[PDB]
Amino acid sequence: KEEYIATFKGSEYFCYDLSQNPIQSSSDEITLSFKTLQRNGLMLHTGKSADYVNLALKNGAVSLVINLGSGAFEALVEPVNGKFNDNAWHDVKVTRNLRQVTISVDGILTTTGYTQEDYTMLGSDDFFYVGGSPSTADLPGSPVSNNFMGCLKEVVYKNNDVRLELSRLAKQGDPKMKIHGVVAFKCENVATLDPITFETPESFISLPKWNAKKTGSISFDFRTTEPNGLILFSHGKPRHQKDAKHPQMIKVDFFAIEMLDGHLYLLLDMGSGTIKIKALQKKVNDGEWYHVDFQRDGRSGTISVNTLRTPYTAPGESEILDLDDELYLGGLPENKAGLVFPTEVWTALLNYGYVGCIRDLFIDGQSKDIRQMAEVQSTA
Repeated sequence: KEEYIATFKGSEYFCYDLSQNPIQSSSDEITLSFKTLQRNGLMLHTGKSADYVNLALKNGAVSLVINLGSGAFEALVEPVNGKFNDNAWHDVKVTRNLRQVTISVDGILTTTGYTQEDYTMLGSDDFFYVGGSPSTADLPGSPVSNNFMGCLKEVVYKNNDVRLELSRLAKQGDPKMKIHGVVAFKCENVATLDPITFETPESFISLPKWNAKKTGSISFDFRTTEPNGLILFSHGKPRHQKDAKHPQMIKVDFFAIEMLDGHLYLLLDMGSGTIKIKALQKKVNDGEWYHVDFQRDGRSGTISVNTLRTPYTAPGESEILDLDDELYLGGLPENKAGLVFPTEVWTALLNYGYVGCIRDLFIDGQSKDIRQMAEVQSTA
């Protein structure tokens, strides 16, 4: 066993079914560690009506609410000097024995209080949500509407009878555990969860050149409601002759991801022909998030959207994507010297620029803070 982690991006949650083995306890413990930059997000919740537990971040404080039917306990713990949404790990330990609740943060202090009136037992037969839920704001005792945005690890709920290793069950899988959204079982950078909006077709960023010619990967999440747009594009040095006078004569190693008429396509040329692939059958301009993953070794690889994956093999005997200079996200520059427009990229031929959100971009498995890039590079 190593530590079990996940990343939550605002629409991600775990759900554990409690119907077959519900909770009737007089003693409880909840432990986990969180890392975040958002002031508000549900960490976990478990009751549906009279009895409930809700642990959340509210205005940078850790907020715990526990009601056993006769009335609630509620408490917020926060440093005198600042907040807990500081992109640092924090451990939270929560214990409950009959009516007495205790919460310790970062093994620093312990706060102890009580639930009201007479009831002594926590009952929940519904769901155990981690990181979010379908409607967080309707959860009883919830002080937040937002789902978690950051990393959670080592989420564990135990009592005298049951121990639910909820992070573990998430990764490894269980008939009673269902997980939803764009979940990676890893924590890289919390800063990168913040989306970037391309508000007009003309807006775009220029990222760094791709690390190697022979292999590469690129992955990212996108959300969009427009039918056409150039999401990603890069090309090499031109291979046609100087006395070439027709755009069909253009020869250049290029890579592109584009949307046309609602459908998402990958386009790639390695020196010997252009291959073009409808990355998924359905239209993806419905405003929902999609995860995009592209893997390439030589002239073969894969392009995944969500969990549909598609293999591809490029023509030719060259195994090298000989990319040059810049890689463009969200559109193209107006006055770039030596910019080449392949004939197959209809998006670039018609100047369709992307409009939508991109989030959490990865090149060669290394996370990239595009926000730093956006602020630092012309906001367009």
